[PDB]
Amino acid sequence: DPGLQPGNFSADEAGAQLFAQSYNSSAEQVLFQSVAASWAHDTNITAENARRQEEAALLSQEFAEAWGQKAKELYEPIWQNFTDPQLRRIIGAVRTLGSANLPLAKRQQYNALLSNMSR
Ligand SMILES: *[C@@H]1O[C@H](CO[C@@H]2O[C@@H](C)[C@@H](O)[C@@H](O)[C@@H]2O)[C@@H](O[C@@H]2O[C@H](CO)[C@@H](O[C@@H]3O[C@H](CO)[C@@H](O)[C@H](O)[C@@H]3O)[C@H](O)[C@H]2NC(C)=O)[C@H](O)[C@H]1NC(C)=O
Ligand SMILES: *[C@@H]1O[C@H](CO)[C@@H](O[C@@H]2O[C@H](CO)[C@@H](O[C@@H]3O[C@H](CO)[C@@H](O)[C@H](O)[C@@H]3O)[C@H](O)[C@H]2NC(C)=O)[C@H](O)[C@H]1NC(C)=O
Ligand SMILES: *[C@@H]1O[C@H](CO)[C@@H](O)[C@H](O)[C@H]1NC(C)=O
Repeated sequence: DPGLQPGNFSADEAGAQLFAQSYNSSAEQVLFQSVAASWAHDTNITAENARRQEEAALLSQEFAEAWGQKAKELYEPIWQNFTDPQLRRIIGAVRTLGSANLPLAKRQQYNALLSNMSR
């Protein structure tokens, strides 16, 4: 999907600015979809809505993971100097991939551990 997949970009301050500018164009839509599905679940508890809620949650997680991986591979060495506070905060927020840095087996074990503790 073009929306969930970032395009080619440049590893410079101007490239970072274009990265942040393009970040809205997909993040707005993805977050609106996910949070709207969650709101529909929380207002109409019917058994249909939970499937949409979980599908949108997975979609948002994958979008964030892909964008964060691209931002990492493009700006990790140059994550210090930007001469722009707002773009620095944006890049720091996107770069933090979190639990996606684990391999497949370890990521599955981690998600299973969280779910099992909750249960
Ligand atoms: C997450 O939880 C499941 C379910 O078991 C529950 O959690 C355990 C940690 C204990 O507190 C249980 O009392 C509780 O019911 C765990 O699966 C359990 O482990 C065994 C050995 O793995 C399961 O047999 C197989 O295990 C794997 C998947 O784990 C697959 O090959 C099979 O699908 C099959 O489930 C066993 O079925 C299951 N026990 C019960 C009573 O259902 C699971 O291991 C755990 N995951 C992690 C990462 O801790
Ligand atoms: C953050 O990203 C969003 C998405 O690109 C940017 O906001 C968007 O801004 C445009 C106008 O600049 C909005 O268009 C307007 O939308 C509605 C359509 O019903 C209506 O008010 C007008 O007819 C007009 O077309 C647009 O809605 C809006 N958001 C989205 C999600 O499309 C915003 O500029 C970005 N902020 C940054 C980069 O700082
Ligand atoms: C990004 O660059 C790679 C370089 O291999 C290319 O394959 C890919 O098509 C590019 N993506 C876009 C969306 O242009």
